[PDB]
Amino acid sequence: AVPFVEDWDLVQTLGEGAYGEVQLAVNRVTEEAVAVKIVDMKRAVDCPENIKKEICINKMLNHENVVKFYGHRREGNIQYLFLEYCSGGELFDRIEPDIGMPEPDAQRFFHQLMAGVVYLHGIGITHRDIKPENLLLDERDNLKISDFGLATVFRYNNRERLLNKMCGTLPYVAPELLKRREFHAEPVDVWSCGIVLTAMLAGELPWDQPSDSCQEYSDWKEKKTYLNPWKKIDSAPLALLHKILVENPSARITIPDIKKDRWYNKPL
Ligand SMILES: N#Cc1ncc2nc1OCCCCCOc1cc(NCc3ccncc3)c(Cl)cc1NC(=O)N2
Repeated sequence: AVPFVEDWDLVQTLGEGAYGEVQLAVNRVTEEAVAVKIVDMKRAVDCPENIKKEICINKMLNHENVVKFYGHRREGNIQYLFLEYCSGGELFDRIEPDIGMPEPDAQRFFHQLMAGVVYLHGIGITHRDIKPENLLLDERDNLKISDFGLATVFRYNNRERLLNKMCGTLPYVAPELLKRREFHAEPVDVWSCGIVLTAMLAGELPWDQPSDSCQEYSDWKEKKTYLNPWKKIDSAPLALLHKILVENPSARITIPDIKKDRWYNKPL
């Protein structure tokens, strides 16, 4: 018998798209603040097995570089996923178009990203859509991974399953998802962390998509690093990007090896 907090007022929009939106919410009492993803389960096909799968995965999660799940309310047919509020905003907005950000800052964000991904992969979960818009800064300006709407489980019982499904955001997607039927999930997330890195350091994405029909991508395979955005990236992290942006997912650097990378371990 103690009523007053858990009734949230939708204070303002944060980022709306085609599924509802996200609202900063404040408890009418505790004054607690949270992010609320609004989503109407309209019909039954692109939801009954979409938003539900997202809640399922959010419950498994618990790491400091992963946005927190505080429950959900499915009263009628509208879904409210109470999620951790990160007043720092999206990593996207700290990237100065065509400039990026101070290398030290990028290195710190990359470490937190790697810690988050290391965490996820360890519990057999793959995000499948890592990008600056999905990476948020909390009140301390520390990076946390969010939106697991496209995420899934690939390992468990100590057994790894292979993927084949083609999802994600083009510019940030790995080539195997465009030329292979099946593929390991971990290598894809790493590839995407590599694109985020490029963006933080260069303030621009390398290509529109990873295909030989894309010049920018072809130039990369040909080592034309005198071309943007590479020319804007110091040789140390560029050397790491060379290890991450490898077409053959079997020859791609693993996370345990990125942590052994010089630039990665460099005191900046
Ligand atoms: N799935 C999922 C998910 N879980 C937790 C959160 N967002 C999610 O959604 C991620 C895509 C959301 C778009 C980014 O949202 C946001 C946008 C802005 N800036 C808005 C702003 C404030 C002041 N001036 C300019 C812009 C802020 Cl300050 C926070 C969030 N997001 C959150 O606090 N939490």
